[PDB]
Amino acid sequence: NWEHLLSLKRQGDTAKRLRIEQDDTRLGFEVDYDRIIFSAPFRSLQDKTQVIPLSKDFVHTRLTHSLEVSVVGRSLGRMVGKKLLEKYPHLEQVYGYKFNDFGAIVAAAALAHDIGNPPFGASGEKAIGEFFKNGYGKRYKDSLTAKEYQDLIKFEGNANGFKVLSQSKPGAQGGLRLSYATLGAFMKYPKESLPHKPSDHIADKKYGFFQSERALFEDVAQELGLLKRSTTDDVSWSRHPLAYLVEAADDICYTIIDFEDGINLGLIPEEYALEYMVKLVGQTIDRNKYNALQETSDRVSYLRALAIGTLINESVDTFMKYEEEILAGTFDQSLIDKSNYQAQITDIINLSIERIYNSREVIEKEIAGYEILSTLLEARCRALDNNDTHYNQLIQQLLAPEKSLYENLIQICAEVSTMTDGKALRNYKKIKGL
Amino acid sequence: NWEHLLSLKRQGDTAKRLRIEQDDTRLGFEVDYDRIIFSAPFRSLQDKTQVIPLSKDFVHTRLTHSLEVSVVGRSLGRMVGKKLLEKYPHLEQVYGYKFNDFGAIVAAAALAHDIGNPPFGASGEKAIGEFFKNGYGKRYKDSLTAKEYQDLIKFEGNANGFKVLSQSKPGAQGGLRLSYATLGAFMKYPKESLPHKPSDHIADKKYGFFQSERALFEDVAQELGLLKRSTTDDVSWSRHPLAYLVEAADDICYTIIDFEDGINLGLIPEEYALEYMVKLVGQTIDRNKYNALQETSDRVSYLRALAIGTLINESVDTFMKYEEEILAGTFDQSLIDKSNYQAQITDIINLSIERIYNSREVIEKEIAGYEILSTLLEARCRALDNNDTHYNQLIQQLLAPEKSLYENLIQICAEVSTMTDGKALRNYKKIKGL
Ligand SMILES: Nc1nc2c(ncn2[C@H]2C[C@H](O)[C@@H](COP(=O)(O)OP(=O)(O)OP(=O)(O)O)O2)c(=O)[nH]1
Ligand SMILES: Nc1nc2c(ncn2[C@H]2C[C@H](O)[C@@H](COP(=O)(O)OP(=O)(O)OP(=O)(O)O)O2)c(=O)[nH]1
Ligand SMILES: Nc1ncnc2c1ncn2[C@H]1C[C@H](O)[C@@H](COP(=O)(O)OP(=O)(O)OP(=O)(O)O)O1
Ligand SMILES: Nc1ncnc2c1ncn2[C@H]1C[C@H](O)[C@@H](COP(=O)(O)OP(=O)(O)OP(=O)(O)O)O1
Ligand SMILES: [Mg+2]
Ligand SMILES: [Mg+2]
Ligand SMILES: [Mg+2]
Ligand SMILES: [Mg+2]
Repeated sequence: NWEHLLSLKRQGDTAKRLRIEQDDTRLGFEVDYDRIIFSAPFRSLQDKTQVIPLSKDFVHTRLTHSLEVSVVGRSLGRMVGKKLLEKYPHLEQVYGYKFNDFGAIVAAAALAHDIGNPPFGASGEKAIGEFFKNGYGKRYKDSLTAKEYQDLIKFEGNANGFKVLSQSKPGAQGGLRLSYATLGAFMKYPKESLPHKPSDHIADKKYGFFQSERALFEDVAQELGLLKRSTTDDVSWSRHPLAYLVEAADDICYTIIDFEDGINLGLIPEEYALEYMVKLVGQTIDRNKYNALQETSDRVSYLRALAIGTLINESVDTFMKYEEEILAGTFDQSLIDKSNYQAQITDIINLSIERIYNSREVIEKEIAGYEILSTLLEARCRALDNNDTHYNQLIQQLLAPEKSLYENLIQICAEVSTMTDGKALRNYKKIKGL
Repeated sequence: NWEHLLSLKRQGDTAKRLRIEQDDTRLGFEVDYDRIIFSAPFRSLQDKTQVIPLSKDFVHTRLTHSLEVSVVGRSLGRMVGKKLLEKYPHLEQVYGYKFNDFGAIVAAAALAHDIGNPPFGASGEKAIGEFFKNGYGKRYKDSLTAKEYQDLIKFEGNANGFKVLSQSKPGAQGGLRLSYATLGAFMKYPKESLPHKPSDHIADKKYGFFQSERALFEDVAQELGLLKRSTTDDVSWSRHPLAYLVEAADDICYTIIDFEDGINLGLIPEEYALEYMVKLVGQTIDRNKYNALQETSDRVSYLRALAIGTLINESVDTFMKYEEEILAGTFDQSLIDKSNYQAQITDIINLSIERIYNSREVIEKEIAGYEILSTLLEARCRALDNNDTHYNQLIQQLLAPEKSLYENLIQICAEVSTMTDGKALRNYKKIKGL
């Protein structure tokens, strides 16, 4: 039920924090927002790849993408919360909740939803995985549990993001110490790395936490009241209802903005821009304003602003139509896939894949990223092995100012993923002496 | 009075927008926030100098600084608005205002408060001015009005920010079309470029708009009901009350974060970090937590988080103590200057000036920036003069995809200030063929 889903608990708490005992100027979710804003992991997003590597231009990075997702998520959360308190009046009438709380939760979750991504993006994650699969790290296969090896060979940015958010350090336990509602709404694949893709459900495409933090998530999963889907030997719970909204906001934003940026770069003609969006923007377009503009940028910006407004309302309608199934855990798709504009979205995505992801420029950067990440990971792993050599001591002093082998390897992968693109490239040249 | 200060009017409006007729999910100030978030001028802040040029590291840029100022400003606005509606109940009881509106106004104003700054920062502005003062642009002195020449030789980032926010383009008038309350709260020097520093008041140190937009500000200044301070031949109004809060937030944030970054870089020892902040953090510090931490970063982050919380409350107290004078226009200082911690702030600022601004690293970058900006401005100005040469046509096609001389020169200065540091450097090398 909804009372346990909006928990204000933080790690290490003993008492019970109640909504009616909060300070209304600064609620806990706003504190979460402010704690994410002021941290270094959030700042490192400014020079991390969204689509085009090493482009910190007029193209998007992870930071600006996260900000746009935050705005869209705040809007979605406010509408859905107003409709929910309309449906269940006891929430507001007894517990003391307002529709701004839902917006704060979704905004905070959407702000930190990519905070664990490594440099170079998808190619970076695949390179980290291939290093342990077919490279040097393969030699560790026999020393590790099967699920730990699966963690290392299918490295996921979501698990690393959870690790960053809930990291324990000497003298400061809990990390950022976010609320449990925010951690639940941030969590989109509540399962371990094995088994690999059991079903066709949407919460099974990947995994969301490592083996070193499973216990932590267990605590979270038992406070919110999430339904359990497996207890044999591998735990898996159902989604928090607001993770659907977070995912919808992320999908809308990147789907539209990638097209707009590709048009502005010179890779997609504007005829496609009008053709694939006339249906989306037809219900609110004022042709006069469209015909007055004299630049491609103004036209594409107008079209994007209209399309986002249409899609947000459609998503809210879908969520309120399937609320019961979502709360019961039986809803196996995304809110976007149940929309009237699926064909247009698929056409835009296919055009983006053909014209942007496979561009020469984009390709060369990913190959360079593969080389850089492999070099840095091999250096760290060889330093971890010997430990007695002078060279090993130098590498330790440069790249790292009692734990198990799995903990050491996962820490190595986490430290590689903190770097930006430029810092990784600079370290690569310094290692090579170039 | 306060009823006219919180105006929801936009440029080109004919009717009257009322607060009670708004959609509560998305008020106008949130629309302003979202319009700033999604624009290209805001995105260009990601690679612009805050203190250390060409450092897009773990140091701050203009974008992250603006986000932190937005958080602090939202908090300040919420507290001040709650106290105001406590003082004047008729606002809420009749007009229908809530204390979140003040926070939205201050957050939107603080988000765009540096949007007109050029690359390389203060050195960049001084280079643009010196170009017209002692360089090529001096030849235009005889063709321009005195106030226009003063505009060109004392180039200000605030005037350029107003120009960016309220720019008119073919087919889209008004630019971002922000609310008038937001434009007033963004405006901190409501005067022209002449006379130069008439008095010791705080609204006279600089100027806030160009001659090409004076008329525009007049409209704004007459809708809010701002008091007039000069009508002889040069217009000058008093400050919007919330500009004080915007300035306080900006001062707090940069004053603390510059010290923290200098400590993390290796230019200031940590002994000073404890010595100059023990008084600030003494009222809420838990020594146990401070002694548990084992890294400099954790300690300085803790101290910064405590200091910001102390300063915010002190600023709110000062504002509510001098509200009457501020509303009457007789308050001639800043809220920070009337605080109990002025000595500590001055010590930290002096240490920052001695240790960070005059570092070798910082110095070399500013000299390079002077060279780059002078080259680009001279190229644009020589292209504007001749117009018939083949080279001039090439420069026009590269650097610029019926107006007066002053309009052309101010547009040149505005187009130079859109570039980031990296883009300016790349264009400089391409001009030199290197
Ligand atoms: N360059 C490049 N970019 C890609 C490729 N595949 C995806 N992208 C970029 C384009 C999208 O804007 C961006 C979205 O990345 P996400 O990790 O957020 O993807 P997704 O929504 O599938 O999220 P997920 O990790 O599955 O939850 O990734 C690729 O093969 N090459
Ligand atoms: N590198 C360098 N940075 C400087 C210098 N002077 C100021 N800064 C940097 C440090 C501060 O964090 C930052 C603040 O710039 P602002 O333009 O916001 O200054 P201010 O608050 O005086 O604002 P204003 O334009 O007068 O309203 O400028 C300087 O001489 N060199
Ligand atoms: N409903 C929404 N909620 C949140 N963000 C939105 C919404 N609609 C659009 N956005 C995003 C993308 C837009 O570029 C930006 C500004 O929105 P907005 O100013 O309402 O768009 P617009 O130009 O279509 O305006 P209007 O509807 O007044 O004509 O915010
Ligand atoms: N009152 C405030 N309003 C807005 N932002 C604030 C405030 N105080 C601090 N900040 C900024 C700077 C902090 O690094 C960041 C997070 O604040 P916060 O979590 O309250 O600080 P803290 O670590 O001192 O916590 P606490 O008071 O719970 O011990 O937000
Ligand atoms: Mg994302
Ligand atoms: Mg709209
Ligand atoms: Mg600033
Ligand atoms: Mg605090």
